[PDB]
Amino acid sequence: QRNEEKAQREANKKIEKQLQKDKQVYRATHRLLLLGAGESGKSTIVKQGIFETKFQVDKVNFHMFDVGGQRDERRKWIQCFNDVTAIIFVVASSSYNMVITNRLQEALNLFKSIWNNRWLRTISVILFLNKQDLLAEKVLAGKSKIEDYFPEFARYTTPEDATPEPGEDPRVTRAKYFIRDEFLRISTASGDGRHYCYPHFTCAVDTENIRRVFNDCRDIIQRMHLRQYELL
Amino acid sequence: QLRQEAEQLKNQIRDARKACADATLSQITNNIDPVGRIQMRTRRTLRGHLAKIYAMHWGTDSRLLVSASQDGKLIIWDSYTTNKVHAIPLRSSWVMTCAYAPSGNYVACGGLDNICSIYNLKTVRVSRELAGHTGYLSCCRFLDDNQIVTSSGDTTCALWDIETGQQTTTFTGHTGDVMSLSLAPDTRLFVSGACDASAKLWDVREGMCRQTFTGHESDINAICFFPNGNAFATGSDDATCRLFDLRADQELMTYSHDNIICGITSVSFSKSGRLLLAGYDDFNCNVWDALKADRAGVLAGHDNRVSCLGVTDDGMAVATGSWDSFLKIWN
Amino acid sequence: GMGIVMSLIVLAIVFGNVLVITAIAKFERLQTVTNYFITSLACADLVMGLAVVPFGAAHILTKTWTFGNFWCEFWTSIDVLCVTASIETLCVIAVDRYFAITSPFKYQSLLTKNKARVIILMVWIVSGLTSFLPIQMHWYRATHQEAINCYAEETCCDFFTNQAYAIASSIVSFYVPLVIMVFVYSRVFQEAKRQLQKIDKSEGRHKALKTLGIIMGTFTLCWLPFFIVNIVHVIQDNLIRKEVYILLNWIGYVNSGFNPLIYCRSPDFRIAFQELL
Amino acid sequence: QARKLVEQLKMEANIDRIKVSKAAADLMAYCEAHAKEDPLLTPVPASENPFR
Ligand SMILES: CN[C@@H]1CCc2c(ccc(O)c2O)[C@H]1O
Repeated sequence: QRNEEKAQREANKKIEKQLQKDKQVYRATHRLLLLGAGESGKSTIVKQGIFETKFQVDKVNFHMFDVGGQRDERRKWIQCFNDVTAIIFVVASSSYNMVITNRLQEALNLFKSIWNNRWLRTISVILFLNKQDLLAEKVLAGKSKIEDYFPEFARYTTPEDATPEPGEDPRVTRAKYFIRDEFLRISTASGDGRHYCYPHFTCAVDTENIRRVFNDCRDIIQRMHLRQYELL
Repeated sequence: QLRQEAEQLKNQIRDARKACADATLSQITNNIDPVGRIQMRTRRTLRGHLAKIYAMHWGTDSRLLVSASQDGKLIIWDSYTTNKVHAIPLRSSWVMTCAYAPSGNYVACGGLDNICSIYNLKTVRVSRELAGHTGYLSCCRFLDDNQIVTSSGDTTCALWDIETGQQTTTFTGHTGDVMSLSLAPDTRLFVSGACDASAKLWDVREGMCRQTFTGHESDINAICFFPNGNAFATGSDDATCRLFDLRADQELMTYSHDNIICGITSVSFSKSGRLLLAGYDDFNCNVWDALKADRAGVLAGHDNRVSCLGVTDDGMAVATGSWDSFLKIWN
Repeated sequence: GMGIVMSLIVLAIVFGNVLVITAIAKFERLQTVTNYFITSLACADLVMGLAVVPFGAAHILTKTWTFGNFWCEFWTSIDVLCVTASIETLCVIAVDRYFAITSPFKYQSLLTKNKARVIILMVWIVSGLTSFLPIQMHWYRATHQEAINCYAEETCCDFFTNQAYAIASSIVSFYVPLVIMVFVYSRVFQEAKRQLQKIDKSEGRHKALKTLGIIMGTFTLCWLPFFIVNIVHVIQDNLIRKEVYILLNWIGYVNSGFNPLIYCRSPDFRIAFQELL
Repeated sequence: QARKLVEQLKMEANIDRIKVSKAAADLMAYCEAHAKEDPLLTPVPASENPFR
């Protein structure tokens, strides 16, 4: 029976070597989860039952696992994405008046549910507010005001410390910053420094989204390391 | 009209189950002697998984066990010698279930890909990829080398034919995402618990739901079947484990304590059915006396939450797999 | 009087280091790339508290080295080895933190347990080469009459060293690790401040200073005063008296006991200590 | 879809069910009869134990 034991030990050694190689490969890559709404525009972002996209930037491998279908209000599978580097959230900021409760309020509720999750008490969320151009068109020219669908907009004023675009209107900047603050309040209330939210204003034509995700992942890992050593 | 009839039928079921309650299980069982303190020490620790483990399944020989993790690998261990017999890479990194065929030739896995993959060990290529589930798979079991039962997140359980690769029959009428599944020793019946509190009993051959039990309050994360074949214990997220009886049609006992508030992820029974071993989200397992609902011991060797738990067919060993990627075999 | 405090120091050093080592060894969750360096540092401090400090206390109190000349040379070599190993392990931990913070994407590839073992072994081999090789081969032997009288007699032992060996040992042990640690910690402070400014700019609606202050202040206030006078007594023969030299050496020794209190404080280590005790 | 639910409830309405006392007695008898061959309940002797 010694020969069988020796052969099994040799097989174990080969499997262990393969496991070490695969461990290097696995630790090299970073995992991201795309959890936008169906209308928000996940297709536009992913263009640049489960869909996996492997994109690398600056010799760093990123894997974005976006769940397809599975249109269930209850999300039991979300506990699987407990070790992802970040959760990429895509929200349509131009849907403040669409009903198919409003779409923006549904996105707010979804973001609050993701933030206040026991398993996701450490995972940071990268926020993309897509369809900026449509939001600008609706706020500027449209006769439907965000105040009617969001009563708190009446008392809201634009922040003193802000970064308006080089060619951008005042009222639309007010609307954009209000929509950003709506998510930022939920971000700031619960998490006590373990995870943060990175709100980015994305347009359909913007191609720098990959760079934004790379920078946000770098900041996330830097902040995690700093908090681990009590430097932040 | 139809709703009123359904309400009347539900009231009739409640009244009929009330009339069968001759005496509580605790009243009968309090006379028999207690099990006493049970101490279990980790005999073997299996290392080699990178990410969290969800599922395990002891082989029929009680020597080989297969474990599934988010690494995209399906490692088959040898529990006696702590040696990895096989390490099967998987197409999809996300898996949530695994199974070991009774013959030992076949191994299955599944996850968020909605596809059940069946592997042929003795030949590690993919024997068949089973598609047809709308949602993620949660648990798989083997009836024989040709029939497999999968429970998915589309609120439907299905029975497949491996050679044909088609759903022979589909179990529908379930209102929640099925999370766990277990088979009877005679393989004639099986049970399934879902996100909705109700846990149903099915008939494999006919394909209809014979009975329904709704004692719980939260998601039914785990289910196990009593060795006698006339009972089954379910673990939910409300920090309660309950023992149901097929013949009585209602629960017999409730395993819970005020100290523990976390949900139960995995449950299993000992060979004699006296000890109900249940995993917990509070980082360690608990051993419950199934007869008196008195805890007999703990299994506090794990660092992360316990996602799977099993007992050998011979009953010699208990293996628990946690999210810390370490399989620990207790005895 | 002096015996009580030195005994307490020995007990504290040994107790802290053994707690750290057994917490790392017993619990699998505590085994990490940084924790391997922590274990190496704890081992250095433990061998310090076992051999270096009790023998020095006995030499001070008894006023005579009852042990043989070979044992005296061995004690001196072990002292140098332990000091330099501890300081270089602190430098390596600082470098590991700097690489983890500054380059987070490549930190996983740069640091590996197999590679961490190489780093620890290289540190200990450097410590051995700088401590055992010159002392055992008697290359640190001085030339003046006082050193000859002290080393010829086996009853008494005092540290008399060459200018070359003293300067080389000081540079290898403290000053180079001091420079490396100051640079890397100034950098990590800069990233901490930049991240704090970024958070303030994003969420308009101290800790790094305190942490780095403790980490650098204890090390500097423990070892810099000793190494300044170590250089000075060579530079000027009559500048530094023996009592001041020994007092500063023991002040540097106390750093070994203080070190776990600053390097092993964390929720995981606290939980492990509670479980053990 | 209510017709399917009411039909299923009617199918589940009429099953011959035994009293809880009989079922509990059967479970107790099964636990007592097979208690001897339970390595977990009664620790196996160190000899012939596969793991230790
Ligand atoms: C006997 N005391 C020794 C003498 C010189 C010396 C010490 C520590 C570290 C060094 O690098 C040294 O060169 C002291 O602990």
